[PDB]
Amino acid sequence: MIVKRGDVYFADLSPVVGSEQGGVRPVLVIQNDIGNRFSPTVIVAAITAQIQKAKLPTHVEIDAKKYGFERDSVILLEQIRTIDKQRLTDKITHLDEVMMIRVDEALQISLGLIDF
Amino acid sequence: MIVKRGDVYFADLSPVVGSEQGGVRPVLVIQNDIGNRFSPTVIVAAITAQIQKAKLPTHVEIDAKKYGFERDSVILLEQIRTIDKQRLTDKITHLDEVMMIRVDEALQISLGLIDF
Repeated sequence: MIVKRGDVYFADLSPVVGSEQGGVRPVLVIQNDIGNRFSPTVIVAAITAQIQKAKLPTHVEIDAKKYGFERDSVILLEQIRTIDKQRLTDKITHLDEVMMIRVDEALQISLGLIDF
Repeated sequence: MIVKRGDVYFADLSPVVGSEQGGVRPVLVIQNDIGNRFSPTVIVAAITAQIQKAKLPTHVEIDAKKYGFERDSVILLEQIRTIDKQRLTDKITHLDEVMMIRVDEALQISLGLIDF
């Protein structure tokens, strides 16, 4: 497995503390692709299948049966982790460039790189 | 403690897996300030005092005795974590806007938002 930005893998984010997102779940690779080749770690954003009753600009909705997913899921760009590549177990899919453009904007909002 | 982007706190990032950065160490808050007020989690980058013999564009050098630090340290924008605010124990300092402009660029390189 060569890891690419935009790939979705399963990974176990547990153990966590407090409101950190834990569990085995899809994660989205958001680290640059040079890092993805030379580093033993990747940076991921958590994906959840739980319906969000608060909308936030750090959330990117994946609507079921176009990017992999069996039901509506949400990429949580406020829930980002550097994890060792050994945590990634199965690839799932890869998000296309229109989705990742949405990810890029939620990511910049999350990290204060553009206005909220 | 109201948490602000640019603040440096101590936090325990352990337990970790593989090459994920662990231990009690300074971390830099990089989450936007709206998130910093309404969320129970913040996004941080790890800071290390270990001399880096590889230079990387995801690294931002803090030169001793101008931003807080007792010796030369490096902000690792490839080592970023969403952590519960309960992990933050003591504030240390706050990086000024010239430092954070450097952080912003290393962060965008790390996350593939600009060219490597």
